[PDB]
Amino acid sequence: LKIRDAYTIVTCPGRNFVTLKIVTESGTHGIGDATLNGREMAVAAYLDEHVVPALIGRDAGRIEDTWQYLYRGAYWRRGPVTMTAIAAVDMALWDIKAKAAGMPLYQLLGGKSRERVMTYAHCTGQTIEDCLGEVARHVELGYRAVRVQSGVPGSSLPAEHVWSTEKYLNHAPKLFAAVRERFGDDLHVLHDVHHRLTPIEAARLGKAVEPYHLFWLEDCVPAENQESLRLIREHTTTPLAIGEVFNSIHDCRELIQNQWIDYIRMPLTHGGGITAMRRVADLASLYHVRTGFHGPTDLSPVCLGAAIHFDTWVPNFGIQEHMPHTDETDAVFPHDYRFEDGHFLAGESPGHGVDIDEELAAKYPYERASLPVNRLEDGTLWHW
Amino acid sequence: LKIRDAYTIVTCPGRNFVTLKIVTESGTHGIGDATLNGREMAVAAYLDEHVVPALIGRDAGRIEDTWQYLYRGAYWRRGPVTMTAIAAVDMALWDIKAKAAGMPLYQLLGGKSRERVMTYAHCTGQTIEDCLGEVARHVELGYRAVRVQSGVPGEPADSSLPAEHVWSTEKYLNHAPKLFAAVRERFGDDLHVLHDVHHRLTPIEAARLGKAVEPYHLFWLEDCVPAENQESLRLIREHTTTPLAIGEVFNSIHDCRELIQNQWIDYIRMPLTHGGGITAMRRVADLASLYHVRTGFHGPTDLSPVCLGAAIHFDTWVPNFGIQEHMPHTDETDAVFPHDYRFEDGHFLAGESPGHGVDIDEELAAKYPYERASLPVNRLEDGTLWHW
Ligand SMILES: [Mg+2]
Ligand SMILES: [Mg+2]
Repeated sequence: LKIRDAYTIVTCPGRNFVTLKIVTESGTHGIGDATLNGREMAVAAYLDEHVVPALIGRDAGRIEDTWQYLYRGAYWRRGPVTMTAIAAVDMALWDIKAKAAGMPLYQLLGGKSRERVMTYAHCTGQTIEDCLGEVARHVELGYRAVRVQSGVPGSSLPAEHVWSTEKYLNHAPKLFAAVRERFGDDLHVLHDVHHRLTPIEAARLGKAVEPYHLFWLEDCVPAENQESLRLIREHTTTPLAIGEVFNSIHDCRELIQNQWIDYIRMPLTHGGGITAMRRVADLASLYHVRTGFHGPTDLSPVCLGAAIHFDTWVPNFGIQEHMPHTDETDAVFPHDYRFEDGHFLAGESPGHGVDIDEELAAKYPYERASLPVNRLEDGTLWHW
Repeated sequence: LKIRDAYTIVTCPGRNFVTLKIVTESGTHGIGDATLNGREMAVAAYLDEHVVPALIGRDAGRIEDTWQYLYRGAYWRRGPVTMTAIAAVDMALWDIKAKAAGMPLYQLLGGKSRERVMTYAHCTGQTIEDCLGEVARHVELGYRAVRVQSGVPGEPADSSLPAEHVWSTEKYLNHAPKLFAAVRERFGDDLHVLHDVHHRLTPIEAARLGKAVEPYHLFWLEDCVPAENQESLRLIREHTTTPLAIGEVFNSIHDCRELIQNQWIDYIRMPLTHGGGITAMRRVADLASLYHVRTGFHGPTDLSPVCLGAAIHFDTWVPNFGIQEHMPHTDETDAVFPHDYRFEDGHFLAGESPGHGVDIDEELAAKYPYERASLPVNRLEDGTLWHW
C-alpha cells in the first residue's frame, strides 16, 4: 500500500540509535536501522530533510524501485551517510513486505538454509591471562567462536589512543599461542587487526599466526585501495576478513573477484540494506567468499533481527558477530530472535520480527559520542 | 593559532549554499564551501553535530593533521556528505593559512603557472537552432569554449522534491551528432565544443557516440556512463579517440585512481568542495599529471563563490590545468559572497587578496532563508528508474 507517514526516531538507551519508521495507509508499518556510529545526526538529517518527504505517497511494495530511486536519484552516489539512509528505507520496506506476506523475513528470502546461526563473541583483556579468562567465560555461555584481543606492552569528542606497530607485531602471536595452549584446537579463534598495518606487515603477521589456524584475520590494512590486500593474500594462508567500513559492492568487487578475502564483513545497515547485501553475498558466493556481518552494539536490534533472518537463508553464511545490547536497548527494540547455546535462531513473526517502543525510546535522549582516534608514538594521526 | 569558533552558515540567495566559517583566537577567519546540491542539510548536520565541536581548540595551522583527523578519524571513510564536510574545513584552513602568509592562495600553492584561466559556458536550446543562438551569444561575450545541449525529438534542482523526467537512449544517440555537425557548420573549427552525456549510456553505446562525433573534434565527451565500476570506461576508450571527461560525482581519489592510471580519461572533473578540498585535490591533480590527464573542475551554480574563488586560485597554479566550467551565480549570490576573482574576455583572473579572496556577508546571508530543492530523477519510457 501507499506510504502515509515516515519519520525517524533518535534514542540513546545506553548508546545512540537512529531508526526509520514507515507507515502505510492500512496502518501496517516497518522499521529500519539508520545508525552510523559517531556521525548519527548526518543520517538523521539526510533522512528527515531530504529522503523522508519524498517517501510520502510512494507504493511501499516497490522495494527495488525505491532503492534505485534513492541510490541513483541522490546523484551523489555511495558513502556511509548515503548508504545508511538507503539501508534504513530498504530494511523498513522489507519489514512491510514480509508482514504483508504473513511470513518471517527468512521465508520471503528463499527459506532457511540452516537450523541455527553460529556467532562469535568478543574476548578482550588487558593481559593475555585476562583475555583467556574471557574466552573461558564465553565458552561456558556456549560460544563456539571467540575474537581475542589483549593489550600491547610498552567520550563526547574522540579519545586519542597511542599505537606501536612493531610492539604489536612482536607480541600478538603470543596471545594466539596462549589461547591454543589453554583451549585446544576445536575452538574458532578470530582476531581484528583494526586497520593498523601496512600490507607487508600484515603478510608477516598472517604467516606468524598460521600455526594457530585462525578463523580469520580481520581488517589488516585500510582498503580504499582494494589492491592493498594482494601482498597479504600472496604471502599467507591465514584466512582474511574485511569490510565493516564499506558501504557499496563497489568497495569490494575486486577484493572478491580476485579472491583476496574469505569473508565480507559489510552489514545491512551500512551496506544499503537487504536489497544490496543480497547482491554482495551472491557475488561473494562465486568465489567461495562467505558472509561475516559486522555486529557491534552500534547496529541496533533492528539490524540484528534482519541480519539473523538474512543469515538463516543465505547459502554462503560464514558467521555472525555478537556484541550483546544493553537491557535498556533490548527493551526499546522488542524482538523475537533468540540466542541459545552460542547461536541465534531467527524469529517466526512476520517481518524481521523487531519493533520499536516509541514511548520508551523517548525516555532516552541523544547524547553525542565519538569514536576514538589513533596516533603513532611520534604523534602521526593513524588508523584506529 | 588555535581555533576559537567554528560554525555553519546556510543561505539561499537564488539557490542553497552551506558555508563553514573558522575563526582563530586572533580573530583571523577563513571560510569553506560545504554545499551538496539536493542533500544540503546532511552536510550541515555532519558539520554542526560532529565536526565543529572537535575543531574548537585545534591548531588552525595543522591543515594536514586536521584533514587526516577528520578523514581517518570518522572511521567511515569517503562519501559525498563525508568528503564535502572535510572539504569545507580544508578550504577554510587554507584560507587562514594564506591570510597568515599574506599571500593569495595561488602563491601559497607554488605560484602562477598561467596568466588567466580559460572557461567554458553552457549553451542550451530546445532546438539545434536555439542552441546555436546561445553559442553565438556566448562567443560574443568572449567565451573560447562552449558546452552544447539541445532537445531530443520524441538550475537543475528546480523542484522542492524530485521532478521526474523521461528518457530514450536510442532517440538521443540518433540525434546528438546532428547538433555537433550544426555547431561546426556555423562556427568553424577554432571553437572548443564540449558535451555532457550526463550518465545515460552503457559503455558500448558511449563508444558508438564517441565514434560518431569524432569528425567534430569535441573538447570532451563528459560522463558517458555511471562509473562506480571504473572499468566502465574501458570499452569507450578502446573504441574512440573523442576525448573523455569524468568525475563531478566523485569525492575521492579512490573513485578515479584506476581511470587515471589506465589512461581511460583525459579530464578529471571532481571539484574542491566535493573532493575533500585543496589538500586532497592537489594529490588527484598530481596523479593525473603522470598520465597526461588535465583538470576540468565541475563549476555549476551549486558550488558557491567560495569554491569558485579557491578553484580559480588552484587553476592558476596547477600545471596540468585543462579548463574551468563557468555557470554564473545570481547577483544576489555574488553579493552574499564578496570576492576578488574577475571574469574578463572568457577567462577568470585569480584575485590578489590574501586568502582565497572570498568572504561571506553574514548579515545579508541571513536575509535569504533556506528553501529545499531537489535534483530530478530520470525514468526510461517503460518507467525504469534510470540515471539522471
Ligand atoms: Mg572489526
Ligand atoms: Mg556534468
